[PDB]
Amino acid sequence: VPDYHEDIHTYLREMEVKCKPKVGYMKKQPDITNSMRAILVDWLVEVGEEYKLQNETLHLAVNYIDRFLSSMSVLRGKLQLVGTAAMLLASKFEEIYPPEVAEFVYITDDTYTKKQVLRMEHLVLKVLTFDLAAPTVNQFLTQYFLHQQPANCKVESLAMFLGELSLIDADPYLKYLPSVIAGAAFHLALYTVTGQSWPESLIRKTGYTLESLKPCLMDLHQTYLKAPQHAQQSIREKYKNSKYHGVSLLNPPETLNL
Amino acid sequence: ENFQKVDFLGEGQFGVVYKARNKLTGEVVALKKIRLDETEGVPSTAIREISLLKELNHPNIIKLLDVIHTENKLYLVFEFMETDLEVFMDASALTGIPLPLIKSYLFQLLQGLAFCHSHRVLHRDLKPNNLLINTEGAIKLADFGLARAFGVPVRTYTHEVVTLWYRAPEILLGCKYYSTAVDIWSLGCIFAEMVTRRALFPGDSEIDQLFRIFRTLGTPDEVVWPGVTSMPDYKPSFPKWARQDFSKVVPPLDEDGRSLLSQMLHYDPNKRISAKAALAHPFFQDVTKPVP
Ligand SMILES: CC1(C)CC[C@H](Nc2ncc(C(F)(F)F)c(-c3c[nH]c4c(P(C)(C)=O)c(C#N)ccc34)n2)CN1
Ligand code: NA
Ligand code: NA
Repeated sequence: VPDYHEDIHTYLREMEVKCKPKVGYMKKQPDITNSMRAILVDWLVEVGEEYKLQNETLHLAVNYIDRFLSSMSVLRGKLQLVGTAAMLLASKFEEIYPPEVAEFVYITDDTYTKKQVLRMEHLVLKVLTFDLAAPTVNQFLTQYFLHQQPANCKVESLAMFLGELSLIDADPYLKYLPSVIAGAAFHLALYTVTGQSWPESLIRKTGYTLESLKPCLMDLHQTYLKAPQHAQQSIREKYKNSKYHGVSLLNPPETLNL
Repeated sequence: ENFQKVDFLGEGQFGVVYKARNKLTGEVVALKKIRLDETEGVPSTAIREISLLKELNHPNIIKLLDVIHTENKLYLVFEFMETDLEVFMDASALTGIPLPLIKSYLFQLLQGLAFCHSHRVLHRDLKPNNLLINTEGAIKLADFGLARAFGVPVRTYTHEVVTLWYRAPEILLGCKYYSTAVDIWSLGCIFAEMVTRRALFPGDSEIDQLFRIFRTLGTPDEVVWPGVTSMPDYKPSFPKWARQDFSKVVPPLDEDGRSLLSQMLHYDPNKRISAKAALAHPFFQDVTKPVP
């Protein structure tokens, strides 16, 4: 338990309300769809694997993309350019050794020029008013993992897995705050692996009961159940590796039995 | 712009700083022209500095007023501060800084740091010339270009951090993980520098820096810092010096001051006092407010 852990958690809970994107934004977008967003994020997962970037960097990029698309109309031909610049900014913010721009251009396959990518960086920064330090499902998961009396490396990877799956589907996961998704993820992971439930120590810290988490859980359970069927598979693929203890291969539970 | 360049303040790697006047409102500012000159677009240090400063509204943290961003031009507009700690110490090199003002400045500085840390920001470049003083007697942390948002718990961050003289030993000895404790070391060194008007540990190299620390605090072993002998850059051949008496290292300080200072300079980062715990230290039972 580090210094300021309760203070930081309180701060993160304030900032996740202010950093939230407009829930219904894809409806107001003339040219792009939830399905096109899914392809983008999934592609961003592959970019993270190729360049050995942190989980956090990917969650921030997604938060930037969603906040940007809340404000600006984008044509499908330009959606990947927004993601490239979001990934560049997230990397600059969070990585020790961020890919250089030349490499971001390479990973797009020369769909865009160095010039376009730099300029889109400029525009994303303007649109976000340089507010890049957003709370993520990630930051909440790592907070919650300190409250596991016996630390379980398999519960942790699986909780991360479920949190990453939530990045893919704008419907329904924009409805929920990172702290609640994380709550859902942690419980679902715990229950799957060990049969335990959302600890009494996390109820106190978060003020979230197993009962208050039910909506997000019913959604996340479903996402987990149908994950092998989902069009986008980069996340299931990623979490087969030994690094994440092959948690993507675990059979989910049929009955949550909250 | 609406800005008149009044005086040049200094060129860095990070960029150029001018004292300037708003020609319409009269407000005096410091303009940081970021060195763009840019293979990679906006520098990470610029992105971190703005994003973290926009979140840090505190009396003892520099106010970012505005950001002016075009293509091939990025300016940061800060409140202008009359003096800094480096300059005030020099103009006090003989007289001394009165203890109650030292105490007030240290209290303020800890208040700013506690606020940073509680908002998951590491400063990572504390030093006298980054600690600015205004006419109303406020001292504020500035220059957040080397800062970083940090996780609960931490992971590995950049190794080349903190100016040599203010660099915590866990960084000199190449620990995987470092956190809020490295900022507290930095402040301990500065506290000691205000008292004596000389740098506590002025190394000219990494090894020389360790040795300056060891000469004063004693060479650390498994007793006072478990795990230390296992570390990357620890050598069994290190000279085994004894901890000096603090009454000799910082003469002007009372019992309460020494106790605090030694707590800020613990070798083991786990034993080392937090900014928040330090504010509740008896040394500050009689601290006074900022006054011009
Ligand atoms: C010598 C003095 C007393 C003269 C005035 C100066 N007043 C001031 N007010 C606000 C800021 C702030 F914070 F608003 F910019 C800065 C500042 C911050 N970083 C700086 C640098 P760096 C450390 C980037 O090299 C250099 C260089 N060279 C020069 C100035 C600054 N200075 C403080 N020191
Ligand atoms: Na649409
Ligand atoms: Na915690």
